[PDB]
Amino acid sequence: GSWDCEVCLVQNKADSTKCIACESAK
Amino acid sequence: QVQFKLVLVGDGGTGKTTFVKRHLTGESEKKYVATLGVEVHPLVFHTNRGPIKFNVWDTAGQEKFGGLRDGYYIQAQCAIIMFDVTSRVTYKNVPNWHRDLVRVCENIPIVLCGNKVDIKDRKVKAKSIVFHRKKNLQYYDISAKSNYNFEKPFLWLARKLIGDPNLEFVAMPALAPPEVVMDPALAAQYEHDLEVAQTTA
Ligand SMILES: Nc1nc2c(ncn2[C@@H]2O[C@H](COP(=O)(O)OP(=O)(O)O)[C@@H](O)[C@H]2O)c(=O)[nH]1
Ligand SMILES: [Mg+2]
Ligand SMILES: [Zn+2]
Repeated sequence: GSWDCEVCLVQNKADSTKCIACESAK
Repeated sequence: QVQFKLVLVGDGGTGKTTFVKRHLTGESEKKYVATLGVEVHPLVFHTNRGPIKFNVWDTAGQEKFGGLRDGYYIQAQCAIIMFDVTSRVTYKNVPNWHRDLVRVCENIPIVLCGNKVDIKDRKVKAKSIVFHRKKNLQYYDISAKSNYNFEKPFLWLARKLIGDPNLEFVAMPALAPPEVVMDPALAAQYEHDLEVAQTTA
């Protein structure tokens, strides 16, 4: 499912492979 | 866990970093985001309905050279726009910050903060602070260096986001001790001046 970025803490979709904000990988 | 991305914007030198760093755990547990050159401070506040965490995005000074990148703003759920009550140009630029913000974020709750009110020779006074009224925003005087009104913007935002007008903070977060004294009389006067200004015009 959705995943919280461990770099910037933004909530991302399941589809998202990288953070919509900071580009960090899942 | 309830958490919200909060973007903190305003002209360089207005006291954004000084403001966010008052929150001691927020500073000890901050996370650097190398790609955007941002530090995210997780600021927990304890409310009558449990903890709320504001993940505050503070720049690394890039605002001095132009607008912030889309990635800075993205997924923001709330914001504080800061200006310096000693620098009129910082207030003149508030509408610009608001524009750049709403361009990316739309709907979100926003508090306007006039910082550095501990400084006697104040230039931007209550009667001149109008932008919030024009745009349905909440305004607070603050002084990052003295912790004056530190919790106010967060509490207003929490009430708005949670949809509970009776939300309270059970206690203040642990803050760095005041580096300057905010004269209680001065604070009283400024609070009155804002009241008078609010009922005016
Ligand atoms: N007197 C006073 N000075 C402040 C306050 N907040 C910040 N400053 C000073 O303003 C300057 C810029 O602060 P800074 O946090 O770096 O502002 P930023 O560029 O917006 O992040 C520094 O010299 C701070 O010490 C305040 O509440 N009162
Ligand atoms: Mg800064
Ligand atoms: Zn991220």
